[PDB]
Amino acid sequence: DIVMTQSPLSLPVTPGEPASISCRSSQSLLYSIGYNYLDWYLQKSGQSPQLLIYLGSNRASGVPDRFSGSGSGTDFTLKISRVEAEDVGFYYCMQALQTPYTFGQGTKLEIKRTVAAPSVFIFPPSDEQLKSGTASVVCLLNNFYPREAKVQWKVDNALQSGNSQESVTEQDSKDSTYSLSSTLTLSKADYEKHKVYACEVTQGTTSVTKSFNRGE
Amino acid sequence: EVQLVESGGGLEQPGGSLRLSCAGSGFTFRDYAMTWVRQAPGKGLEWVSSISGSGGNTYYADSVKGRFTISRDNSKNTLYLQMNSLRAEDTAVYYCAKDRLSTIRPRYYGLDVWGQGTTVTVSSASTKGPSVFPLAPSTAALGCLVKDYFPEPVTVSWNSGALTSGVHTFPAVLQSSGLYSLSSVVTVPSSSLGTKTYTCNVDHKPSNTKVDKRVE
Repeated sequence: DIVMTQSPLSLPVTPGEPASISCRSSQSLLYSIGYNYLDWYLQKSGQSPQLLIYLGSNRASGVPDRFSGSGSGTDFTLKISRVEAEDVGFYYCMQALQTPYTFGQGTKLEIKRTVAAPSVFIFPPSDEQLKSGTASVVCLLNNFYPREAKVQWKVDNALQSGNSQESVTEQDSKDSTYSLSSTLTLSKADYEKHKVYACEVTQGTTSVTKSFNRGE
Repeated sequence: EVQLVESGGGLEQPGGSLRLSCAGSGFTFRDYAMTWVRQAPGKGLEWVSSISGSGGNTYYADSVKGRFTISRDNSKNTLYLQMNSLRAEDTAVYYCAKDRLSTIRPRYYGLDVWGQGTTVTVSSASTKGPSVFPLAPSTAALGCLVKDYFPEPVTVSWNSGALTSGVHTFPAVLQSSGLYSLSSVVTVPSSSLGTKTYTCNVDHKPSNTKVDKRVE
């Protein structure tokens, strides 16, 4: 199997700066003069891969000027002359010289931007859910930067541990921010044994808390 | 536009089998080799299989040889993948892609067109459709909580896809119950909360659960 290795795996770039993603193959991909069997693909979050470049340097249909490929034999470079925020996603090289076709590991393009604090929202369990026997309390962190943020649930000011799970979106293609959702899961019984439900979000040494009283 | 639409993904037991399909339109199907590429959860791309335009030749990754069988029906513009002796490692989104022109020597334009994919989960657990609960509160957030379903995936849209700006649909988390739970939120002008309805459109094909929940 031809082994493809990509450099870097993570590429933080400021919009407007160039980017360059490199691919090495373990065997030469030059089949004939002008025929290097290497392609570049982009996969944006929650989408299919799309072809950027084929045969080392041929830009596919509808791909912007900004993208170009070069190289020969065992070494190849995808270039982005001027990175835009909508370019965020994963980039893979693939050789098609031989079956099995084989991919590089992926390079995640990350956009650098200014810090943005999240708009925070807390959601109590629905009465519909409570009827089942369980309560999920949800905390939304909307449109922040950078990725690092700490979510701490507090129940009647007691710090919770081990009863929450969270997940985060990929960087937004327009504003380059992340969002995060956290769910605190309690039995209905436990939920009804307490009053104040609080989500505290920390970025650096600043902490923002949204809460509600189960009663009111 | 050339388009590829995959179908046939879902849940099956280890040892079991399933067939995937991929319908092509917008091109002369029989002229082109057709390829399957898969993506295990949170991993990169892996080539699975190809088959020439005519079906003269088939090609498989080492790990799928013999238990997977590619096919095509040129008269219905349809590619197939018979997946037998299923393993945990076959859990992935499977994509179909248009491959080389099958001229005395084939002509290669990259994997120029890709399907939207179809998710295959290999697990001894059983199918379970989600509950959908509202997330009720100059900007307001509202959402839906899609709780307790198996396997992946679920899709969420808002107002039948009309509403796109401000939507975050989060990565599902696997709870300790072995079931998934996902949230989808949108930020909306607070002013219009009385003059405009917001409906989440949840689909979980594996359970045939298709739910529209108005959030008040």
